[PDB]
Amino acid sequence: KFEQPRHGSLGFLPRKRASRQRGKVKAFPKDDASKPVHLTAFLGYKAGMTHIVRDLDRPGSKMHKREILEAVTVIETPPMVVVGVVGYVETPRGLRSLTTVWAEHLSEEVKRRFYKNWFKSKKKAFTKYAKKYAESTQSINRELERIKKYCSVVRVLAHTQIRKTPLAQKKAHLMEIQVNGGSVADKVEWAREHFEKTVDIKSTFEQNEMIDVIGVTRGKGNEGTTARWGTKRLPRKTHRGLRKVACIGAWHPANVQWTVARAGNAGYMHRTQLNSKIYRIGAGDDAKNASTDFDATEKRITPMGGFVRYGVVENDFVMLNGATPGPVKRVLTLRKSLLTHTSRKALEPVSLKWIDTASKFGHGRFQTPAEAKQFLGTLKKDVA
Amino acid sequence: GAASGTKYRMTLGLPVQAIMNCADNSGAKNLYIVSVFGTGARLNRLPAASCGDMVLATVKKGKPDLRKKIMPAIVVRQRKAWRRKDGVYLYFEDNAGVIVNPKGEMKGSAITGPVAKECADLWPRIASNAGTVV
Amino acid sequence: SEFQKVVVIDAKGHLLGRLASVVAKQLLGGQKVVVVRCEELNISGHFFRNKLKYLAYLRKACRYNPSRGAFHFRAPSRIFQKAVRGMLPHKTARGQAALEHLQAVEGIPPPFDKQKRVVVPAALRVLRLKPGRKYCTVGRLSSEVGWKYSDIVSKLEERRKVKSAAFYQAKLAKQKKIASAKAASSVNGKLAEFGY
RNA sequence: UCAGACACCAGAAAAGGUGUUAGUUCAUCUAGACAGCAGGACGGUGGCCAUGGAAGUCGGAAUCCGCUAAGGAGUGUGUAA
RNA sequence: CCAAGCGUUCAUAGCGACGUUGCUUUUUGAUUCUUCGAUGUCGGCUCUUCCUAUCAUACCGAAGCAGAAUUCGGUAAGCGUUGGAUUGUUCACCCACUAAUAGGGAACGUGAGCUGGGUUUAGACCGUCGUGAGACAGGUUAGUUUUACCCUACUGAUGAAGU
RNA sequence: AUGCCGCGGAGCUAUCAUCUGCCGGAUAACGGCUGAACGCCUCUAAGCCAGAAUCCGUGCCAGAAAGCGACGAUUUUUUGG
Ligand SMILES: [Mg+2]
Ligand SMILES: [Mg+2]
Ligand SMILES: [Mg+2]
Repeated sequence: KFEQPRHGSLGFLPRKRASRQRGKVKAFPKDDASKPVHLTAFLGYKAGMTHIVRDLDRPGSKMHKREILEAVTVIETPPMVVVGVVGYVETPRGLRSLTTVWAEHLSEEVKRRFYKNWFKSKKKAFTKYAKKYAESTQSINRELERIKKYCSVVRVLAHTQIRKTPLAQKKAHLMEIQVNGGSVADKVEWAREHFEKTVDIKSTFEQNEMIDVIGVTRGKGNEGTTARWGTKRLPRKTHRGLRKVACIGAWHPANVQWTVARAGNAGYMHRTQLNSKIYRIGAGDDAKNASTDFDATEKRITPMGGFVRYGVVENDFVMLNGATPGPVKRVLTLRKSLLTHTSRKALEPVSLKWIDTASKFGHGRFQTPAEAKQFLGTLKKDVA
Repeated sequence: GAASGTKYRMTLGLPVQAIMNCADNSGAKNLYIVSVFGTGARLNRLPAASCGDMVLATVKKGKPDLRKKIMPAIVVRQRKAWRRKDGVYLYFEDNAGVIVNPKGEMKGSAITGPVAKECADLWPRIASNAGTVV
Repeated sequence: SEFQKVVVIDAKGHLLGRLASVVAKQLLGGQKVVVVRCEELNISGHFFRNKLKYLAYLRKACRYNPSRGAFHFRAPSRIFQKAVRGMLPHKTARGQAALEHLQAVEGIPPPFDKQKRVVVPAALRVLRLKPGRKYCTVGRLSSEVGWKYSDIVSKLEERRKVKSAAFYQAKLAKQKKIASAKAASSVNGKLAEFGY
């Protein structure tokens, strides 16, 4: 009596710690053979958040042709390197990996992924495989041919160039990225040609595209039911504590039910958030990364003082609208959308008017070093 | 409902039992919020109002004729800061409303003090009697 | 009089429970059994009634922890395996060992498509069901309760049938040459007087 | 689309079913049964009150003759009646 | 189920007596089979789940121009079912909002979960009763709410290897 | 026993802040098609469509610690392999 909806979703169970950190693509987009060959996912690094001003183009809206302010998330996306290919055969027990073909040479950062102590090891990871590649170059072609004959699904092995980021970790992140497009033979040919080659973010995604972001959320440790599940605080008078659930079950079933809120792990969980819109695909080689057609000031996408706990973004980046799972510097998986988008909100072209680059280490008031120097004039340190 | 269109979500500042100034010359001074129109169902949650919202109120201080009865009113100012779609967080010095009939027509004829833009766009009778808007 | 080590049964066209009871008894006698093409099994009764029976089965879950609950397998060979397990004393070692001597599969995977496949006449639909009695196929029931592999099994079965037809054609030709060289033999007369 | 499955016993009723099977009665039946079915359905009479018109085919009260295979003051379609 | 009838006219649009066949009861009662070397006792709060006898939401059917309003009518419990004044309360009525403010079960769900307003018979006052000690289809006020460190369950956390 | 007051980065946090939250299949009620029996009629007799917030899936979470696959390197000139 006095009904209320249950607290939290039974679809996100169990609330254990994720068995991974990277962020796993659970489902790739349906393959269309009529399209050209392309990648369906990319790996980036969460650099930080800022906000933009843009003019809204939404007829029928009170804010049509008016300025809106929006929080955005900046993900640093240097080009990934294709290092291999995996073929999967359709079977009555699911997809099965038939075989995996690697590039002749693998860089050190990807080879660090195969070790817990790369430095102390003998660095013997693909040394015998590499010799096979340069003996006759015939077992490589045979393995690729078998993927063409069998293997309805083809995925490239691609790794990040984490050394180009300011991260202290040297071990690169490696993932299977499904190749969608025309024909299994063309997938394998495309993959072989990209061995040891870079694929960059603008060849995967485009401006205004709607994508999904997959990552592991911020760790929270344990939490009681009040914060883990949102249960009501018990009264001040409650003996033996109030941050709990008063009644965790009836008589009969003489057992605690799985649907009752319990204290436990409250973070570090795997989530795929849908419908993040790409507001900008920045280029790491141009000094007007954060400039607009209305803000001509030559500035890049790094706030004053650098991204807090990240550093300077010197590579390509994406400027998704809103929030993403996980903390600054966690690797995030960007995936092509499984849905079709025809709504006006999804289809509207996005043209930014201004990107904030003030310090996020406080109440920063200057967008650029030059603006700070002009407003304040000269200081005791500036003169000498 | 059927004011002039729609209103964006605004931080609610005036729950039930809140008392706000009467910003009009209807003879009232002390609107006491009893209910908020459009409030759905949520256990233990108090109905609460923001600027532009129609509420039901009683008059606690003012002309004896206006008291002891429930009347509609519109919130025109609030102290809790809310966020405009252009990213501005704004707030007023006080909480005020004006007595209206269900259609939204003002019982009084003049409004003292500023009036929120959200209230003005929704209710043209309030906009006609408003002085400075925002 | 079938005491062979392993028998492979083509489940196509057999009635679920009647085949299940025969197989279960054979397992308890120490026979290794392979049941192939479990998607082609039949159950008597119209489709809707049999679908409702599985849906009622799917409701039965442990109230306080469904991960303990009855585990409802959707694939056709798992539906058959459940029928066989119910006819074995599976909570004893003897029943468990009997159940482990069964291998039920969808389609005809590569170990068994080059082996002889037999049928069980006591369980054949055409012999047991009156004509005009409605019946359903297990593969269709499975596909509407969550089984995902109707299409890949069907495609692989068409490919297997093409190869088997080629194998059969080659064997037909070889047997014809042997039979011609047999009926022309002079020793046929003395074999006739013996019934051969 | 809730089958049923064995005494005690662990549920059941009234009443119903173009369910299904099987059997009974009145009786239309080579004097041409039913459905399919071609037809006819004369005049008194447009029966008395009813009314702007109401001739069966919108109402009140009543149900007859000569002949014929066939005729009753009527089932209607539509008709401004 | 029956059909005398209301329903200008049509016995069953919607109403529908006398009878008759069933379901349920959360009603006290009936009984006394379990418990008197002891199963904590109302309500509220909190929290979960189940049933459908459907208030709202989805799709359908019938009566008459639409417009609606009723039969929520038939499927259907997926998803909702509120804020207050009061009642110790259950119930209930009232002010409102709301798409709507449906009814039930879970040891009359839920006290090593709380709270303790109810009950709470030790202190005390009153009314009626009693010669009195004292009593009560009553009223009133004050009155200690213990323990998990075991097993399981549940929530999270590690983890051996013959293959 | 943080003496008190203003501001206070970082972090944490707010329905006091911002972001994001699909479409496939089978059905129920109920409605049509081909068509009978009961020579006509009629959604039913077999069947074929259409059809609900229903059900089952894809999608999302876990991942069998006794379900599984692909791949890499295999104690190094001591000693083990
Ligand atoms: Mg206490
Ligand atoms: Mg900051
Ligand atoms: Mg409450």
